[PDB]
Parts: sequence; C-alpha cells; structure tokens
Amino acid sequence: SGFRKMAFPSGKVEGCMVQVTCGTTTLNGLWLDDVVYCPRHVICTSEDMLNPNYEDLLIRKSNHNFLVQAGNVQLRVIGHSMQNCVLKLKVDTANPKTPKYKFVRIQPGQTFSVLACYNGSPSGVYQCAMRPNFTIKGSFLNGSCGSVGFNIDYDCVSFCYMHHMELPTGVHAGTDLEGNFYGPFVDRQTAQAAGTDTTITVNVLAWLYAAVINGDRWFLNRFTTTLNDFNLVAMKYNYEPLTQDHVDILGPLSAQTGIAVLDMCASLKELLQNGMNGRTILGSALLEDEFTPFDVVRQCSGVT
Amino acid sequence: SGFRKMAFPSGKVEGCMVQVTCGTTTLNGLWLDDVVYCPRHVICTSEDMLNPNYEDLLIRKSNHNFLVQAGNVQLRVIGHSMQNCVLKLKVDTANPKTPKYKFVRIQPGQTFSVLACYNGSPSGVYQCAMRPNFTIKGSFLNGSCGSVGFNIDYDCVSFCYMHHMELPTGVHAGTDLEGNFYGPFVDRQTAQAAGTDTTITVNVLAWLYAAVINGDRWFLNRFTTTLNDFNLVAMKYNYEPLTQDHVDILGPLSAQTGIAVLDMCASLKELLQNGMNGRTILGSALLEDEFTPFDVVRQCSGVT
Ligand SMILES: O=C1[C@H](c2cccc(Cl)c2)CCCN1c1cncc2ccccc12
Ligand SMILES: O=C1[C@H](c2cccc(Cl)c2)CCCN1c1cncc2ccccc12
Repeated sequence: SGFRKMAFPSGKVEGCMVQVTCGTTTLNGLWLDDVVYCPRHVICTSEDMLNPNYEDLLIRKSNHNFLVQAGNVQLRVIGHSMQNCVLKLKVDTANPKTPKYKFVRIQPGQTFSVLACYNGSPSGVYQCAMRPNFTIKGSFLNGSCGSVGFNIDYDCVSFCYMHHMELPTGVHAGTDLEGNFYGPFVDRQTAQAAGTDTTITVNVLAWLYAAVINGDRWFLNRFTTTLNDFNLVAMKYNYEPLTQDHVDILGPLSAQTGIAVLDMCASLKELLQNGMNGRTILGSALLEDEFTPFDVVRQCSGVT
Repeated sequence: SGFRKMAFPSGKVEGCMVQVTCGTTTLNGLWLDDVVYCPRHVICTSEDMLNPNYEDLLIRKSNHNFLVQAGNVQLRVIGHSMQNCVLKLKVDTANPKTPKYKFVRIQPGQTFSVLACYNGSPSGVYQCAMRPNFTIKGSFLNGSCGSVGFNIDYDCVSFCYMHHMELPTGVHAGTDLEGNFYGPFVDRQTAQAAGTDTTITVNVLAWLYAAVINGDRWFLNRFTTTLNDFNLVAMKYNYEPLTQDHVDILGPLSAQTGIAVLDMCASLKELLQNGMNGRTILGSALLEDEFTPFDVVRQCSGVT
C-alpha cells in the first residue's frame, strides 16, 4: 500500500554523466559508448544567447576546445558534430559503464525520471511528465543543462529528454537525444510562448484507480457518463479530450478494481464540478496527472 | 526554478542490494563490506508472524539456510547473528561496490530517500519523512522488506531506515540499521497503534520559503506573530510546536528571502485559519511538510 511519485533507480544514468566545458561555459554531458551528447549552447557565452548562429560559432571551435571530464579523469575528444540542438563529441574511450540503451522521443502526457546534474555530478532524481504543451515542470538551476530524462525497462535505459532551457515562466524546455526540441521552443534567449497547459485526463483517471486500489474510495459515486458527455466537462476544465485509446489503456486498472472506465469518468466529472470539499486523495488536495496507466500498474505490482 | 519532491541519486545504494531467502521467505538485504543486513522476520513463515519467538526460531537456522544472491551470483554465508530486529549475515566476500557509509538513527521530521526493492532488485526511488508518530508514508508491497532509507553527503551514504512492516492503516514502520524500530512498533502481526500524526511545522515553513524563492508569493501578508501566539494556532491544527531551535534553522532561508521567520509564521497562521481558497503553492493544494530547511537550501543551491 501507499502511492508515491516514484522515480526509476538512477544508477545506470549516473555512470553516464560527465562535465563538458567549452570556453567559459560548463554543463553536463551524456557519455554512451564513445560519444558524449550535450546541449549545443555549451559553445555560447551569455552574450551570444540573445541571437546565436550556432553553425558560425561552432566554426571557431576545434576538438581540443571541448573539455570532457568523467569524475576526475579527462576524456580525449577526437571528433565533434552538431545534430539539431545537441553536440556529439566523439571521445577515444567507450564508457565502461554504458548500459543497454535506446533514444526515444516521448509523447505528451508520458512520464519520465530526471537525474538533475551539476558539473557532471548527480544531485537528485525526480519523476515528471511531458506536458501537453511540451514543457516539463522540473527543478533545474543554471548549470543543470545536459541533465537527462529517462525510463528503464528491466535493464534497458530509454533516454527521452535532455534539459536545455528555462522559460521566463519558470517551466522547462528541452530536447530528445537527437537534439530536437519538444514543442516550438528554440535555443535562443528570447520571449517564447509555452502554450495552454491542459490536464492529462487519462493519467488523472489512472491515479483515481490507484487511489481505489490503495483504499481511498470516498470519491466513487452512483453515476456513469459517456465519452462525449465527459468530454464536454473535460473541455470546460481544460482537461485533455478522452478517446477510446485512453479507455483501452485503462482496461487493466478497470479490471483490477471492477469499476468501469465510464463510471470512473463520472467520479472525475463530479470532482471537477464540485471540488474536493476539503478532502484529499492519496495525500493530495488536487487531481494528480503525472502517473500514466502503466506507472500505476508498475507501482502497484512492483516491477523491477 | 521549480521545486520537486527530489530524492538522492540511488546508484550507491543499488550496488548494495541483495536477495535474502530463508526457507520459503524472500526479502531484500543490504550488503556492506562482508555483512548482509536484513529484517529478522526473514526466518518467519506467515503462520509464526502472529506470535514469533525470534530467538527460538533462529535456533533452528544454520548458515546454509540463509541464501544470499547478489545479481546472479550466490554469496557464501559464514556467520549469522541477531541484533535487535535485524539479522547480520557474515559472508566470505566484501561487497566491491560498498560506498563510504554510516548508520544513523534519524529524528522525527527528518527526510530521506527510499530505494524500494523486490528480490534484491531496485524498482524505484522516492523521498519521504519520518513522521512525528515514527511511521513513514511509503509505497511498499509484500517482498519490499529490507528496502532501505538513506541520505547522501557528497560520497558518504548515511543509512537510516530498513523497511519491515505495513500497519493495517496502510502506513509503514521499520528500523534503523542497528535493528531498533522507529516508534513503538514490534515485528509481530498484531494490531498496533501508530499515534496522532502531526504536521512538521518547521518543514512547512521551509517549503513556504522555497515557494517565495521560486516565485509563488500570494500567501505573504502584512502581519507578524510571536512563537507563543503561533503555537496556540499550531496546537489547534495538530502542527508541531515551533521552538527557537526551529527558528534558528530557518535563519538562512529567512536571510535569503528577507522575510523574518515570525512574519512567515503569520503567513502560515493565516493559511491555516483561512485555507488556500482554491489556490496552490508550488503546485500543491495543501501545506507540504516533507522538505526540511536543509532540503530547501540544497535543492535551491544544487549541492551534488
Ligand atoms: O535557460 C538557460 C539558458 C538558456 C537561455 C536561452 C536558451 C537556452 Cl537553450 C538556454 C542558458 C543558461 C542556463 N539556462 C538554465 C537552464 N535551466 C534552468 C535554469 C535556471 C536558472 C537560470 C538558468 C537556467
Ligand atoms: O508487513 C508485512 C509483514 C509483517 C507483519 C507483521 C510484522 C512485520 Cl515486521 C512484518 C511480513 C510480510 C511483508 N509485510 C509487508 C511489508 N511492507 C508492505 C506490505 C504490503 C502488503 C503486504 C505486506 C507488506
């Protein structure tokens, strides 16, 4: 029993973190095999962040200008190239701690663990979600760029995020491991619109299923609804429209609890229309949307 | 910017997790140097959990009855002994992955990271606090016993908790690494009273300071209070009484923000008396108490 905002164990990712310095800028890098991946703005000073021409700035940089340190040892840089918004620094030594890995571009609403890093050293791990507006509500200070987001399937690490930027709003933007930003964001210090952040409806329903499993049942009611009726309410509350794909994914949790997905939708509808009335669900006074249906089954079954 | 319920990186602890089996019972063990620490109820079947005589049960067990597996390799057990509620299994091989470590008995209100484990394999990491009633609101299923709680200071791991039990209430009880339970709990399957769970006032104030630092300021008011006046309100709301020691520890956050500790107390008093009125603080609709003043400074300064 108990339901926590749980992150994946970070050991496999810690063994990949390195420090990358170029000129006066220092950030984190990800060392997998003989390649170190990092945000391309490592070649930038604060001044050229206003309007950088990355290709022109990179021309002034040679292999020896990229200092890569793993713990206390220096890595020899034998190659450099820019792939979208990331630099790939080829080093002469394969990371002996490279786990089995994949690079994946996650979908909005999917969750992942972040290993926040400063100077190539890990400071903390937390779980978060890719918001529908392609931002992440992280916890990142200056120097945390190059910190990565990931998921683990038994022994395989699927890297899905690389931290690059903090918006003036305090939320975070970054890329997949091929250097493509999630959302419309550019690696420029300019005013950028994040967009309307809607609630991940399928995740809130999964979390309601987790609450029933863990004993919190006060919110279950005598009502049902339809997908279209529920969606009229979800629209009014800036909740993502629920589809049959979402209903299908909630299948296992619906079977585990014996509560039909549309009946759970009616409970959600009533919570949206009436509020929590001063009560809590799984120690929260708001509807939590950073647990996917897969996360709930995993945490409630103890997959290692 | 951003404030997350952040856990320590778990790599150092993952390298210590092993599986311990005795008879038909399997749980987790902690391998440090040539010793494996685990809950003493590993010698128990479900039947003798009702009223076990651990010393009599242990008499029927020899070194070869304790199977200790680290990954896929078996460890040879050359010694066994019971220290309070934990067993110490001496093995013939020192853990090559043993980090610098200490065993510490934490104080109620202190926080720590938990690496939940099943069959000696890590499944997830989350941050939690030792409640004033000596329980932890964890996320643990059957098989998670022997999972440990810890803190990290640069490279030293301070082990502070070993999971043993889930109370009928759904909360968790366990021991320090010398086998002494936190609180009044016994390792018996019997009805046990957890006690009144009060809110950790100094932690809520630290979290309010973190909110001001991260930009959420709506709750700051034009009022002040005294320690005695504040405590009259804290009593009414089952909040821990605030002392001058708590005020002194909030010193650095008070200096960082320029908000006197008693002025922040008045903001807290008003939030307790008036509620949140449908608003949030750091993405929460309730007052969060699982961040110590040390946690807030660390997360807001990026200590690795
Ligand atoms: O956002 C940035 C800068 C930036 C500006 C424009 C585009 C890009 Cl790609 C990056 C570069 C310096 C580091 N950085 C930061 C990244 N995360 C958290 C931060 C917390 C406080 C202060 C800066 C932070
Ligand atoms: O609580 C217990 C049992 C127990 C009973 C009485 C005293 C002691 Cl020391 C231990 C032993 C089996 C595992 N266990 C569990 C520990 N944590 C989470 C659990 C979630 C669901 C079911 C059992 C859980």
